[PDB]
Amino acid sequence: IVGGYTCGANTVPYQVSLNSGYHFCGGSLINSQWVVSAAHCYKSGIQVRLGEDNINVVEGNEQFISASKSIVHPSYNSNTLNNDIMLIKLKSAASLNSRVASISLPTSCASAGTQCLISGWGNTKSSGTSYPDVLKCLKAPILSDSSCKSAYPGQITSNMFCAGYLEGGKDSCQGDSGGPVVCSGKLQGIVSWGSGCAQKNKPGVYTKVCNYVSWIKQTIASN
Ligand SMILES: NCCCc1ccccc1
Ligand SMILES: [Ca+2]
Repeated sequence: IVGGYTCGANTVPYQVSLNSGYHFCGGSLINSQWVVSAAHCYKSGIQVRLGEDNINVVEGNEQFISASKSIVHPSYNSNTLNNDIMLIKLKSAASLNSRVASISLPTSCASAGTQCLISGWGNTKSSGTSYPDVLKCLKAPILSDSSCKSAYPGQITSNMFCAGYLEGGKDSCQGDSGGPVVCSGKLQGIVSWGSGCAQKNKPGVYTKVCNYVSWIKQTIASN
């Protein structure tokens, strides 16, 4: 996250870190046994790390649970990033409390102008690199679909939205991938892609989760 603030330990209790020997992607807990992330975060051998603030320090609220199954969206296209969403089932159910808590799925798509919280452990610099060890947070509005299509000509599908600031300085970034965009207490987006980070007229692009709610519900009902 570029131009954000330190969230505070366990103040984003649905935030997960996907670890394969190192943090590589964020994610969101949607019930005690399922995580949703970006399909471009797909990998074999994922351990899901819950209750995290400092990812390099064991601080006492963590639950490390291995993944038993990953399901990438059946129409994921890695070239266009259309349908960049994946579900991960945990081997055992997480233990839920004020510090590890699931986030609700939306019943409605969020509108342009809605303020949201984006969070993750990704890079904090737009030019160059510095990875935080603690969770960073950013408040950003959902941008109108016309300004989103004007920033990314011929690349925005109906399964994507832009969020952020057309004049740059504040944005999600590498390592924030698969992490949450929560608006009014509902998961609305997944950190998906963008042209660099915090660049002028190149805002973050996010997978539009309200389009996927019935695929998520069906898939967790049968797996
Ligand atoms: N410009 C938006 C943030 C771009 C970023 C998100 C996810 C992965 C890599 C970069
Ligand atoms: Ca830790």
